[PDB]
Amino acid sequence: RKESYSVYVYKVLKQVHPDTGISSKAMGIMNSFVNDIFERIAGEASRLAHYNKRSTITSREIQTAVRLLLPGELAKHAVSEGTKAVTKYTSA
Amino acid sequence: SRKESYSVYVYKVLKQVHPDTGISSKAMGIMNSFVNDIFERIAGEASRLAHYNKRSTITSREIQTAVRLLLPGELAKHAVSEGTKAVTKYTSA
Amino acid sequence: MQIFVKTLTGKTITLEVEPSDTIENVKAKIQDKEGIPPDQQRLIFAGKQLEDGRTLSDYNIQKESTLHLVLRLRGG
Amino acid sequence: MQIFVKTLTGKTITLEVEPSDTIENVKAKIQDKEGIPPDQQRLIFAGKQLEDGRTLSDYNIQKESTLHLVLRLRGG
Amino acid sequence: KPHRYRPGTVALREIRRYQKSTELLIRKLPFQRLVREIAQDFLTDLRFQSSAVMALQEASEAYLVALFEDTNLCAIHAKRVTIMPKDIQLARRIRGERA
Amino acid sequence: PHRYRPGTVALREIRRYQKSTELLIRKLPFQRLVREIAQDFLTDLRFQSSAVMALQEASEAYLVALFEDTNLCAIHAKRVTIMPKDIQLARRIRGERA
Amino acid sequence: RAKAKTRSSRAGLQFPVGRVHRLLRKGNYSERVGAGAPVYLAAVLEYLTAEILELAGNAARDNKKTRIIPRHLQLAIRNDEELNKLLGRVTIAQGGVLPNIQAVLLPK
Amino acid sequence: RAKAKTRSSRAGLQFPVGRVHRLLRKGNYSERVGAGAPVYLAAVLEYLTAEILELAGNAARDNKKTRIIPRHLQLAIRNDEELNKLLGRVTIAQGGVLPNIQAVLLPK
Amino acid sequence: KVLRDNIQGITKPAIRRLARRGGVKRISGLIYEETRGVLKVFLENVIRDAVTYTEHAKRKTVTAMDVVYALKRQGRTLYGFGG
Amino acid sequence: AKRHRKVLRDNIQGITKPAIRRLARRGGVKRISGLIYEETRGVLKVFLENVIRDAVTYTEHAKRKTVTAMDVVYALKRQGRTLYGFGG
Amino acid sequence: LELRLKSPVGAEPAVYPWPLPVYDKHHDAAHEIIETIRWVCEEIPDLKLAMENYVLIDYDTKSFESMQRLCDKYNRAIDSIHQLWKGTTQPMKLNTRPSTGLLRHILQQVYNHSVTDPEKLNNYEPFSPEVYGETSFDLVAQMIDEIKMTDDDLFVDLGSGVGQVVLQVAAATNCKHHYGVEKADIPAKYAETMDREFRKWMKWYGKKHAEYTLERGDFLSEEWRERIANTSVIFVNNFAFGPEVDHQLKERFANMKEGGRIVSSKPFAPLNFRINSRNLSDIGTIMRVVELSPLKGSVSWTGKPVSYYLHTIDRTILENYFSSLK
Amino acid sequence: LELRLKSPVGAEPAVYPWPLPVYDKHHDAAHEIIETIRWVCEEIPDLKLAMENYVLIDYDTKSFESMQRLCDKYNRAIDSIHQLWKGTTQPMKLNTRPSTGLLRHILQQVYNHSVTDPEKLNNYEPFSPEVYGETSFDLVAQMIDEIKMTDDDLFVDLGSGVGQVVLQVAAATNCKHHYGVEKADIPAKYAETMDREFRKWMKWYGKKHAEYTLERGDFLSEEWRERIANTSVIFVNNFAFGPEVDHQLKERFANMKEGGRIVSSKPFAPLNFRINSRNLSDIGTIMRVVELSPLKGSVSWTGKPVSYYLHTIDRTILENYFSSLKNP
DNA sequence: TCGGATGTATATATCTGACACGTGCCTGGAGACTAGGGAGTAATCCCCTTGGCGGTTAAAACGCGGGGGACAGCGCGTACGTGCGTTTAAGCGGTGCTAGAGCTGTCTACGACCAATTGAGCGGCCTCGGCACCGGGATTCTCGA
DNA sequence: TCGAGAATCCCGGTGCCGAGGCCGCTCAATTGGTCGTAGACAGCTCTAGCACCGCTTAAACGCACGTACGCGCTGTCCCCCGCGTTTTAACCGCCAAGGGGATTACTCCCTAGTCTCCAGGCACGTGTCAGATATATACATCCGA
Ligand SMILES: C[S@@+](CC[C@H](N)C(=O)[O-])C[C@H]1O[C@@H](n2cnc3c(N)ncnc32)[C@H](O)[C@@H]1O
Ligand SMILES: C[S@@+](CC[C@H](N)C(=O)[O-])C[C@H]1O[C@@H](n2cnc3c(N)ncnc32)[C@H](O)[C@@H]1O
Repeated sequence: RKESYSVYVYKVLKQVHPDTGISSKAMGIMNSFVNDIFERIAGEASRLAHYNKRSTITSREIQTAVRLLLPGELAKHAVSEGTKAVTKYTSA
Repeated sequence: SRKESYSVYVYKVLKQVHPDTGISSKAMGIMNSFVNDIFERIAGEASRLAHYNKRSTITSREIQTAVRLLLPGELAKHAVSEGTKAVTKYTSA
Repeated sequence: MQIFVKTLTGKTITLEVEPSDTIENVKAKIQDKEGIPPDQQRLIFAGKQLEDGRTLSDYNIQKESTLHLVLRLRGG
Repeated sequence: MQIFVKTLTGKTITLEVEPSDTIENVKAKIQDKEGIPPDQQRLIFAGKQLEDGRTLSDYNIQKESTLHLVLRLRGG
Repeated sequence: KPHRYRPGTVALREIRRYQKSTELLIRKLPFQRLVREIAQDFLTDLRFQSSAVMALQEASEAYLVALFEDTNLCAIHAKRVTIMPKDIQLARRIRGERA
Repeated sequence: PHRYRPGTVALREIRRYQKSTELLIRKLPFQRLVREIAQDFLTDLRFQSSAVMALQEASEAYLVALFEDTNLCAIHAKRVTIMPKDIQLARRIRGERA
Repeated sequence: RAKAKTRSSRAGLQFPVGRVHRLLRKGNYSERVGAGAPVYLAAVLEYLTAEILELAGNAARDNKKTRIIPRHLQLAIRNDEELNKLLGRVTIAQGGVLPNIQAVLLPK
Repeated sequence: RAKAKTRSSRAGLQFPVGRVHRLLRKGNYSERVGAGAPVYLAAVLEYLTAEILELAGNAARDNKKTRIIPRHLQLAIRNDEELNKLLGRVTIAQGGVLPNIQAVLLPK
Repeated sequence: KVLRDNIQGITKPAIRRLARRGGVKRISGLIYEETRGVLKVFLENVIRDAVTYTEHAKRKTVTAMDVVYALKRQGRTLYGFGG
Repeated sequence: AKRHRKVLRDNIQGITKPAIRRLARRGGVKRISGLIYEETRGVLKVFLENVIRDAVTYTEHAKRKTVTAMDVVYALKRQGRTLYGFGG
Repeated sequence: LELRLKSPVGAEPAVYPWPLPVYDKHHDAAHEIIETIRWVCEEIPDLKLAMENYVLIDYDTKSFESMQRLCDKYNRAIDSIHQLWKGTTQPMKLNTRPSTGLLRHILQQVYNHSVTDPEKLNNYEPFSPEVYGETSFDLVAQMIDEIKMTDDDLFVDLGSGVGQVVLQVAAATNCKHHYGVEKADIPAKYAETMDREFRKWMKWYGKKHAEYTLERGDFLSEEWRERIANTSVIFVNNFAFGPEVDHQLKERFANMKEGGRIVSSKPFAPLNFRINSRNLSDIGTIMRVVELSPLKGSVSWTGKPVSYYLHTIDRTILENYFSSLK
Repeated sequence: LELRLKSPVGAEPAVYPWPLPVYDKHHDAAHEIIETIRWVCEEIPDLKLAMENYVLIDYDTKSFESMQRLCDKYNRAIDSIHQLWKGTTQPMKLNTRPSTGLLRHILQQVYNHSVTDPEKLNNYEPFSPEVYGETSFDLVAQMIDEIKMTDDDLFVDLGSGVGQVVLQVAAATNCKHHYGVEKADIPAKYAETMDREFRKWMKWYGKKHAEYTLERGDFLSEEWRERIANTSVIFVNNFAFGPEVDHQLKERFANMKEGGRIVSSKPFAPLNFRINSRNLSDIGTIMRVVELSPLKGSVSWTGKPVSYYLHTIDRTILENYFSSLKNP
């Protein structure tokens, strides 16, 4: 029983381009993309908690790993997107 | 508090190789940076092999193949023989 | 009566059946004697892909019929 | 009698001492009133670096003497 | 009367031909034999999933296409139009491969 | 009076500085440069003195390694003087000019 | 007891917070994982996948198609300046290359 | 009970097996660490440090010195072909560069 | 059963075709033996790492993930085969 | 009074013309065009502004106001430039 | 043992104490009084020729009797042209806003008497919203000449600092009332002195300013939700506030009326904002963002030009979207 | 319905059954008998002219009566020069070692009759010491001409496989007795047929070989510790043995006497071995390692040239070390 | 090829502060034991890799020609090196100051763990529309006049 | 320049298979508690980062001159591009066989965790030698002749 991000990539695509599909070969590339930047961010957040003698990865380690890894204006809009999610999560 | 380095152990190896030469304290700090760098490369690669093969333990089989992945040609050939010679002496004693 | 349930591997059994038995009851008795889970089993009856809702009698299935077991698995 | 144990911080105490007290007994009484561990304490007595083996009387140490506490720590 | 193009015309037509497509440019069965004889250096029986030979080919295409892009810049730098073997050697030197 | 031909003393300076390991940039003009790049972060910063030496050892090793690749791009064009299009060609092949 | 509501819905996300949380605990990254750490990470992964599918759907429209092909992902990444910095060491299968001819090579 | 014998001595090593074992358990590499894994790793680290100190002591002797300087580590690594492949992305502080002049630049 | 001389299966038209996706409009005749030597050094390094991943998994078949893992630790990461 | 911060202004000048020569002499170059010195101050301004900013943000994450020798190591070693001798 | 001036309109003039307290290591409140005279020397285009014989760029300014000079010709020699007040002439009507030459001088002067120790402004938690920085006179002058405040606008500086930004806007704009809020107690303590000293040096020249109020408190409070929405133009210096307190301000700005101007260091909306079904609730839906022209020496913490942004609220972008939905 | 030959010295000659069993898809035991005749056609320099009229490079070899031809002139026409045995002539004295032309032919012939299914040799655990590979005739001929075996040496092939390496050494070297050990049961089963077929085809030509023995068993056993140390020259094909069973062999090789030759695929000691106080116990202390000249088609699993190594034990390197221990 | 001149290696005095040795202590590594679960191993199943075969035709190879680009030589002018004299500011050393890194001690709130529940996501399934391919339509582009 | 001709875009048509939607059914995520320890926070200590002084002199700066190198131009010439045939073998579709990847079950042996114990390594003190420096002499390099 396998699993992938294919259900969730197809949901985001219908929000952006509501009448547009995606090839199964192109969906396999988007799974490789999400898995790449998962363990790219999570590997850097793991080193930040180890450099500072902590044992917990919090959303503050995730935030400054985004700023290290993403370039320029992607890092600005990924941080304002990630903090918007956390405030809606902890109020609701 | 106190510290930990490899400076006791780098110095013992130096006295086995060149028993008449010494080492400055700035070259000793470069050897500590080297040992910590190769430790992180090997232990990081061996950690990644256990996750690929869905294992939860790092054994000396996975340290061996991380040496083959990371070291260049003849360095990888002699570091494997020095590694197996140590493990076989350890298990008999 | 009985039916001949042949597999794709060349294995033919004798499954003693009833007209009131559903396809779910057919897929439950093979596991009782062989051990194959019922999400892996299909019956070739003149090429028709059967459905677990109705019985054998609602497909004009005669006794001593040759049913070929199509073995599918849980993914690709 | 007593001695004046001045620190490098500008803090001067009155430690009532004996001639038979070793330097270990001096380094044990400061922690009793201040709280500094005895691997951090030195006594300037005309610049001389003292040793925990002998007493105060074996260094010509007069009462009401000015001893400057040199504060070292466990590494660099 | 055998109407023929001037040299460089068909070559620029082939730049646009192959920078528009995405297909593999090496023949597949001759590439697969090259993979199976490099694996003869080990011993012996290796079995190579068909998806793995396609993954090696897609990576060897992208290596060589991106190496001719840097080789081309080294020939323009020397005010030439032909690429020459000393342009591949310079490009791999600065890239950190030839050393 | 005596006067060396041009190129003679320049080859003497190759041998002079490839033999030494010293820092080639002055230290107070470099430290002053580091502290005014750090002014772009609004807040006050301090720079432990070992960190300014780590940045200078890293910046000079970068530039020396970039002039080795720049020199190979000038020889490739049958020149002896290096020139700004040799730095730009060296950084594009290396992957930095983007 | 109360009706089950997913952590993605109360965060307002499309990506799964609960699956991201499982992969952080499984992956040997730290001893312990905070509560808002998979919420923050799933929002960033959803943002970045919406940036590529934005640009790749624009490339699919310019070539008069209605599906996204690996060529359209390649054109989306290499034409955007900051997606080219992330994915600069990445090769995309059946993606091709950008059409680019050096101006010296053109006739006259 | 029996006299304590270190794991480095029964392996025949100079590097500490027990400290390498602690750093593997501390460093979040796996859930579990085998018994011979720190023995194998400490032997490789001792081998590689004996290869540099072999070559750096030879460079220190050629420059008529009796101590090893960061220049001698730089000359040892860059003159050996396989130590240059490991440490090719490494800069050594106060190490300098190899003496190398291109043959075109030489007079006549 | 021994298989030999297979870089010659990478023909002169194939190398010329890769150069024109790279944007090269004129090619000297000595390029073709240089390109076969650069390609063999590239494939030997990736297959050496992909075969040592399938030693450790104790297999016989080199899977597509062994190639994706081998390319990833050379900095040449590759999407579309299961990474 | 004046002022809360005294602003340092040029400081790339700083890296002077005889110091860009003698860096080019360890590189082994024999002759230098006059336009190299402005090109070599744009580079070293792009570099060393990517190392800081990634040295800070390791300092910010530690809540620490003083960028140490580590965080420069770890800034380098994140750009693929491991530096020995300071040091991890 | 002191020296004193006279107010050219009539008030409590100027107490300059003994030896000229420290404004820096090298100008030490010298060169400031002689530049104060040069602005009373205008508008009044009389003293340029009337004191042409006496005033100079002279030496010997470290003594006292030479500092008795250049004010004795102000404590006495201003009266020979002051005297003409009988019947036909009043000096000035008060409805004159200062030009950008002397308003720069008044704001520079009021800063020196008020901020006694500018290094105490550097006491903050690092990388926090309380870090301190100032905006130069040249950019606030640019900001006024881009927002074009009419007679019915309200100006609020969110995090006004010591408060020099609301003073320039209160002296160059005819609006009703201006506000500045400040949480941190060190610049809010200097803001009280800055408030007092501004009004007395603005009555001294006899120039008109608008009404203003410098307050303490947090703008992230329930009191400020209503009165952010009731103001026309907002200046905020959000360069190191962070993403959390910028996310808070984006949902206070969603209540502002039409034509709401917002000037900030970092933009609250991207410059190229595409609207789709994923970012409908975003603040960038309802505002247009342009970048102001960057000028040298724009901020106080660095030397390179930092450019600010202008936000203009018009809720028609979401009315030009939802016009292609079918 | 069959065909048969005659032994030119006198023994049970040759049974070649009907229709020529499969050696490959396209040569099918044809072309082999006509090359077998060409070596009896020499040394004996008589049949080159005596059958000049009849033998040819003719067509029509798929039938039977044409295969009755080219052996009827062997089952009958050899007798016209055989006949002269009376009184003054015996054909050959048995003390002739074959040249490298027909020994290649005898070893190629004995391989085809013995290994009936060469694809069964590929049944092994992968990347294990039991992987199979062969060494070509050209490299074993190089190996003999570099070790220079005297009259008092012992040869052991560790992991002899099917056993073709000890057969070439037993037919080109005058030593006492030669050994080959093999653990895996599939090539050891073909080694028994290879043993039988070698002796009968070597008596057929009337050529002399040394004595040899092909055995089963593990060379990592207690029996083989003593008899490794008692042999002068050792061949081992350790290309995919691995580092564990190479570390085992390095401490069996430490007991060999002086002038012990060891030929291997991968070297047991580095080519540039420096001795210091850290590697005194190593096996490279006591042996000199040279690399043999690489030749094309040297091994059986690949086409590129694999070069072997020569180890020579002389314990004087550690006697030229310990001669500088108190020089400074 | 030869000669005056500047540079660089060789040799001797001399001196300091940094490396190497000794000592005392303490904390982290070793020894011994239990408990349980990860991985070894054996058995089974079926996907999928390998091999072969034949026909068709796309592509490779060598047919073979000539234009254009590489390369060498030459001449001119300018820009870079060398060197000398002046000027700036680095570097050293020293003192002084405080702030902030680093540490310790409480204590609490957050996260791991567990069990019960249940709905989202996965697998299988039919189906239709996008997309590929097609012939024949029109439009542009290169090249010799 | 403007026809001639080969390349390419453009416009309907056919068809086919892969995407996208439906449905049933887990099993993984969620809800609700408990527990204990990681980390937050306050308070303290004291190193080291910062600022400032004066002085000496090393290095930077500016200028001038000549020459060597860059660069533009010309000319030859050979090598690379191009297009039609007789040549090779890739590609495709098909069948066939069996190794080997993948799963499941049993179970044993290896590792985590515990407590106790103790000696190795770390800090501190110390002493002396190696290397830096200065000086003088000696030989290799450079450039005019
Ligand atoms: C960068 S200063 C700007 C000073 C002034 N606006 C200027 O430009 O001249 C920002 C100020 O906002 C203040 N601040 C930060 N958060 C605040 C809040 N939540 N409520 C009120 N003031 C706040 C801080 O005290 C800081 O002094
Ligand atoms: C590569 S084959 C060499 C065959 C033969 N030496 C040749 O070159 O023609 C190596 C053989 O050694 C055998 N082998 C491996 N380990 C062995 C052992 N421990 N004892 C005996 N034979 C062993 C294997 O069966 C394998 O067939």
